[PDB]
Amino acid sequence: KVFGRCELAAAMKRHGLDNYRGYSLGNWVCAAKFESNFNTQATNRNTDGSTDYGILQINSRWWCNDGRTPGSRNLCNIPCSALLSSDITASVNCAKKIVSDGNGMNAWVAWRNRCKGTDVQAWIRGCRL
Ligand code: NA
Repeated sequence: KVFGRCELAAAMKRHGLDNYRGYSLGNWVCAAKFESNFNTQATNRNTDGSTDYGILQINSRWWCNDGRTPGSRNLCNIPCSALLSSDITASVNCAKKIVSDGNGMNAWVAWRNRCKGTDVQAWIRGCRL
């Protein structure tokens, strides 16, 4: 499923992400924009055998199990296929676990490079939240 920007903003707010661990809602929408272009089916297969899954491109080396990544952990304790759903709930719950560590949203390189330090509120501007 390909969310609209404002549709995803509303859904992330309803899933409790506004100011979660200090990151305002627009951070999360911006991260989804540059990780997956709001596509819950997005995948990115890396040549180390790991894969990034879903709207927030959550990687199978650390966070989810896909059974195809050697030496991997499953720290969100979920199958990676749960990250491909039209319901963003599993991606959001794993995202909350990832962002609660020392590096915060720096775990998302796209967020680090295209969002951090910018006026991220622009990503929720005009959305009737
Ligand atoms: Na894994």
